Amino acid sequence: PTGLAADIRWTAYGVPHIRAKDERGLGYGIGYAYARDNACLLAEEIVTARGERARYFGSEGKSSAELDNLPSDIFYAWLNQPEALQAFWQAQTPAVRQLLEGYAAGFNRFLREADGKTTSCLGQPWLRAIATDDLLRLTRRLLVEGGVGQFADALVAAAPPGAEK
Amino acid sequence: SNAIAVGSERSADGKGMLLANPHFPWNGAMRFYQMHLTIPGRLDVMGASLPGLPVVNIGFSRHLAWTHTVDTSSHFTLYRLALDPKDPRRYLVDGRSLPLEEKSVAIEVRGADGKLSRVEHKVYQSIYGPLVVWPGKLDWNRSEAYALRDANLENTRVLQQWYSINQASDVADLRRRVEALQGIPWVNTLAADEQGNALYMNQSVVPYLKPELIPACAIPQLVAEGLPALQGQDSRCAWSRDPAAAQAGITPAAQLPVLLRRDFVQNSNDSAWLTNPASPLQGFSPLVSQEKPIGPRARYALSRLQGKQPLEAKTLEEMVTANHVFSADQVLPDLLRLCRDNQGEKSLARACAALAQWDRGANLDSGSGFVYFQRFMQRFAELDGAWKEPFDAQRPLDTPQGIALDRPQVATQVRQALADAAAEVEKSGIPDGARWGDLQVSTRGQERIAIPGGDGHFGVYNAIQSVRKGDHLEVVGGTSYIQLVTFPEEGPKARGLLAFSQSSDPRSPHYRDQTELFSRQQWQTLPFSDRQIDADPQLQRLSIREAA
Repeated sequence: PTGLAADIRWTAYGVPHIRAKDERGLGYGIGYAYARDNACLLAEEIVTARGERARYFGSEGKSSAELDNLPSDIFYAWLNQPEALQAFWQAQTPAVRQLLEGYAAGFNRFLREADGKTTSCLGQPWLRAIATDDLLRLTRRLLVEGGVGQFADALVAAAPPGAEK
Repeated sequence: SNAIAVGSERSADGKGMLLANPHFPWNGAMRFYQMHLTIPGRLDVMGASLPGLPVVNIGFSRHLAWTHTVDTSSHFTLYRLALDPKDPRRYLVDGRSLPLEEKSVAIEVRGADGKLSRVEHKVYQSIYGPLVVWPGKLDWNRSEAYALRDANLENTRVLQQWYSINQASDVADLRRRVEALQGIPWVNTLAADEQGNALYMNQSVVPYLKPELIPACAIPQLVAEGLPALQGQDSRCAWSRDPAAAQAGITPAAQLPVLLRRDFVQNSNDSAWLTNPASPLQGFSPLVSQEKPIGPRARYALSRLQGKQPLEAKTLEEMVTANHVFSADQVLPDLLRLCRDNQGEKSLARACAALAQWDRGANLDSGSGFVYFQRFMQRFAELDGAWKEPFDAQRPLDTPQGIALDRPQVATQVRQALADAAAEVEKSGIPDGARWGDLQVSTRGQERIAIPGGDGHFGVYNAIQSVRKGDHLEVVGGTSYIQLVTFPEEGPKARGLLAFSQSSDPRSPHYRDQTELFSRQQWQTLPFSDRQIDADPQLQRLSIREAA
């Protein structure tokens, strides 16, 4: 009966003011408003955080963090393994789960209806419906920016010695 | 990132005031986005957030404003492993040989032909975390390897933490909420409230070692070089447990720097030490905060903040919009003296003229002196003992200063550095008469918008980082979300800009509008109350719903 609902006002420069009666509806408004302005950005960064850059863009490209696509993918595939996402989700409060559920729904609602007015990547195969796991992937990517994220190339490069002298 | 919080004892109105000036990328996964969130009766907060996060990261509410700066604390440790001499895939802990774990990741790769191929790659892991290699420094040979333990990998509290901050009423409340959860990954927090409290917190997620463990568990040569490296062959060098900490192995909130004052607190990415020099923060773990010389941005801020005169909103605003290159205060007077001592040196003529005319700023209209100065400073910074007054721990706000021109060796080397810098600049294709704004730009469609500001390492508070792209310097990061908050009777007054504009999409009406304003350094109101929002002539509204 209640579901997801949000009221959005935009003031000068396109700043959204989102009103809702709960976290789910709040997330809904945030995801919708953000998609209107930045759907392609989020879709690209989700591809990165899923470790699927080489799959869509090949090995000769880089992420927006200027890591090569294949080493980036190996790193985020390692970072965002299913067990790790599951554990992170399980540890979330109802409020935060609801924020994330709403955000994904609102982003996806914009995507369903978009006709390109503010979205340049319409029709690209990497522009697609997102899930709460994708938002967890982004969160964990930002989480480690002050730690192992700074060693992503170094992690990929780590292999035992052979028989050298 | 810069941040300044001002309290009742120094603000012109006797209330709290906060300048937020984070320096972050202009593209990608850390591109700030403005939004205002309201659940009537229990949440009402406005500010900016990072992509994908359903919370406000830097912002304000009815009685409180807060922001963040990247801290100097370590949020991981390296462990040096002692490898089993029989097997480089095994390592020794307490004299016992343990196997590395191997986990393969499978990646799909799109080829030339457009077909997908599968790549399988082994990621080796120790009890501490994954192995890492920096060739020539952190190798994996038959004797040693390095593993990395990231303290935030187990921080499941990070979203909850800003959800909680978003609900904070005042500075005291904010402090309770942060110390309770300890979910902040790697930034300081600075805040001010209407009652006139100014708060600094170095409250983040930091590996914990009990004091008596640190001399024994450190790798001396690596920590001396800035790496948080520990002895991985001793089980006693595991991160220490304290039941008071919100996460096993991290530093409890009571042992992390906090300063609550009514005059001011500031940070520009140095340690907690000189947040406010009248009350230095010392005596913390080296993993947390150390007494190191402060950078020129903080030194600049302190030079404006110290004293007895009231601080106005316009004062804090103009600390950003002045674009003053504070590093020039330290070295340009003596550099100009050197110039005057070397008239007749034809090669130095243009450079010395430019440096002399220069307004010592990174403004759009600042002359070529800025470019000459940058190239010189880059070379100056690699000279040895060229400061007239070296860093002095008892005078950390006023040192280093000046050039040691009375030492013949220094004089010769500095002149050479200027000579070298001059030739480099003149070797570039930059037309005579060019000003800084002609060079540093942000591209929007077919236009290049001139962007004021310059690199933080030269002491420009309005820090802007650029890279060469063809004939120009393209901005990649720096001043981003700007928020300046005061608390007049009617409600919070917030002023600022999102420098790169709301939308990354060229199709958007909000792709370049704030960027043009940033170019002109014209900050704007951030409407927060229903009355402010309704006063907006361009107000748009949409209500949306769908079944769950």
